[PDB]
Amino acid sequence: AAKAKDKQYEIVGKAQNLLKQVQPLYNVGFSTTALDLLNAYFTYMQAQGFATTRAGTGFVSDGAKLARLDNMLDQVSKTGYVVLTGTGAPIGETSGTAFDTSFTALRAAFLAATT
Amino acid sequence: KDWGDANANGYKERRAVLMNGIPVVECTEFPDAGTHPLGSAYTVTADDAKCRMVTFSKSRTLVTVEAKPFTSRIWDDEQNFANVLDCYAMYQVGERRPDTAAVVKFNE
Amino acid sequence: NTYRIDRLNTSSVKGRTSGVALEPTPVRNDKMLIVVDTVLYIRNPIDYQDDWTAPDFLTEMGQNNGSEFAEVFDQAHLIQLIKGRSWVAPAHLKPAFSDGIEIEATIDSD
Amino acid sequence: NTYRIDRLNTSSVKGRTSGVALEPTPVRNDKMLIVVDTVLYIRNPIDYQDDWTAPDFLTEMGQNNGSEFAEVFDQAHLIQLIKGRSWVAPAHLKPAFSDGIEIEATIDSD
Amino acid sequence: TDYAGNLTRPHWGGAASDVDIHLEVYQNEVDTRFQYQAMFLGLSSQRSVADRS
Repeated sequence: AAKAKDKQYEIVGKAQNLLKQVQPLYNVGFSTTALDLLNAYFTYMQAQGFATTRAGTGFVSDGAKLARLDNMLDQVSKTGYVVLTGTGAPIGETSGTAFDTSFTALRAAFLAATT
Repeated sequence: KDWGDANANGYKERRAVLMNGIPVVECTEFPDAGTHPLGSAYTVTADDAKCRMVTFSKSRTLVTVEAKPFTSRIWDDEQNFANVLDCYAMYQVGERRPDTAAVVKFNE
Repeated sequence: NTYRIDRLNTSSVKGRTSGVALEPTPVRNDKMLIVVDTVLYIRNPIDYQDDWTAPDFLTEMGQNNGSEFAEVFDQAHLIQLIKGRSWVAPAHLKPAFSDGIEIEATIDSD
Repeated sequence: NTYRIDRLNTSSVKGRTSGVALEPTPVRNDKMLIVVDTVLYIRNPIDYQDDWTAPDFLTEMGQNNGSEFAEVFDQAHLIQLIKGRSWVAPAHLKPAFSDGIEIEATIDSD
Repeated sequence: TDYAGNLTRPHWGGAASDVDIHLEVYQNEVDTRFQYQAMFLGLSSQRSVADRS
């Protein structure tokens, strides 16, 4: 629904994969670097028309597990499920809605995991 | 032509015809609606049902990823008196290189 | 449950006369994923008592199930071919991969 | 630029007495990835003419390079040891995976 | 480098070839809890009522 951008969908999926390849490698003790990467990605997403996200300063409890799992989910659902050739080669209403809900779950995980 | 050089009968089957150097094979498996068992991704819209002639490469246009091939298995149920027969297969088809496909929509 | 096909672009060709330096070019690549999701099946229970007093139909039913599975196989392949008609191509593989082609025709059936 | 290791959890022993049905339980799992990013290097060029007019020092430079790389190897290993102490284990693997150990011995008045 | 900006990256793919796309090497190295061994086998008398009562 919110993903109809022709050649910018590739950039969106690429950025999602980039985060899911830099932050999960640093899932061993989240620190300021992972937070900075997440903040940059969410500012980029806000610039692309994807809700909005508070900056955030820290972490709390074991919501980092859900955060990392949603990183992986967003990665797999973006590239090779919706954008790349899968069961549906183009991005339709259903695939766009699925990717939007995946991003929403990632945003909720970030908000619940970040101070 | 001469299908048979005796008696009086005309033997024709609706097989392929070489029209423009490309064999126009017939198919009886084009879909109508979205009741495909591999659902939620193979649902056929009203517009998608009017695509009735597709042209593609037979080597580089499609792929069939298989995790469990076709398998017919008979197992005896003991609690219920039954020689129940299962027959299952799990796979997924994807269109590698869609640029090699040429569908033709027909607008009535 | 996923299989990957790696795409890759092409490159142009130049011409060097006598001492002109050669200019390199890059090529872009992407990935593709096919994810297996659901299972097809057909179950046919036959009671013991009916089995005892009847010649086996299990062989013919197996062939029937194979036939229906083949039909669904062909139908799913055709659905995949049809649904990818509007697939636009990324700008970094454009010379190698082009947009999916749509052709429209009007016919009076009756 | 990647290397995967899979993880696993444990199971919970439960009790049945005489005729009750066994209650199944699941076993969650996760993974972890190690990514190679940068390449270390040492490059010391030597002119022909200086090498033609002075004894070879390449063996000592090689030994020095080996020493620097060994020091960096050890320091990187220790950095990764002392940064993993704040690893909060994921909840869905709690019993098989505990959190990291960090102890504050605040009695080091040198 | 002399070719900087014109390098082809084997698997880093994208518009600028700046997206990490690699195949996770998995050597079937799965790890789990650490095994524990029962010790009260020799710390208590063992009796069997198997198939008797």
